[PDB]
Amino acid sequence: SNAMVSNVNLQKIFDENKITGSVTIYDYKNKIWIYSNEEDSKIRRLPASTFKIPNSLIFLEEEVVKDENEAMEWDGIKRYIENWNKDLNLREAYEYSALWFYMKGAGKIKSEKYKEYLKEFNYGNQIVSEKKNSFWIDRSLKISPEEQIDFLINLYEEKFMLSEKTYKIVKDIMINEKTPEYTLRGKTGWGREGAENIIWYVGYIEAKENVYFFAVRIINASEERNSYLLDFRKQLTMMAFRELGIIN
Repeated sequence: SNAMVSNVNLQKIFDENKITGSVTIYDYKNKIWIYSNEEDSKIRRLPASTFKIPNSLIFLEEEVVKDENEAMEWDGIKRYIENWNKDLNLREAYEYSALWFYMKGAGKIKSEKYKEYLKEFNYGNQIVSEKKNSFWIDRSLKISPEEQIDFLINLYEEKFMLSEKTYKIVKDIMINEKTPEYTLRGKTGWGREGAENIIWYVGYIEAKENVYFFAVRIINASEERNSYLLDFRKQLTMMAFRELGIIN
């Protein structure tokens, strides 16, 4: 059973916010791809902190931490987010997007091992630079919105060769909003390529006896507007869902 590409209101949300980029959604039960701009969905950009999804799978499978409650030791250096300035476990590091925790954990993993996971995960261009503790923020590794979704579908279906415990823990820590209507798993990331700020929100939402995988990626050239867009990316995603009838 093959997919279908759905048949303008989504592009309007971008236009009214003076942004480019796109929203891409995959309706799992019906096998429908929904694009605000199908050609943008094929363009690879750095994943930034959206990489904390695969990196969390890798940390558990490779035994960097035993589970999501095991704290990693903070080096005592004050950093600019106060929630970062303490020992953190995987659940907290994910929630707070604590780069130091993932950089420290990546030191326990060889570059060739990461390349093995990037192959298993079909993770974009699968490039690891010499910066083997930060290749997801240095523009070496790049991934498209379509590829984010395909990776997330495989995670949901548990198609990768990972243990049951790894999947169970990561699916739980990924939940960042739950109501009686829906369970949302979504992760932000952002960075800059050239003059373009790149703002991601990727994940999947369980709703309506279905699953909707999503990859929102905002392109913003305006310095003055970037902080608002960081605050707006999740609400933009929710607006797209409401426009499509996915949630009320």
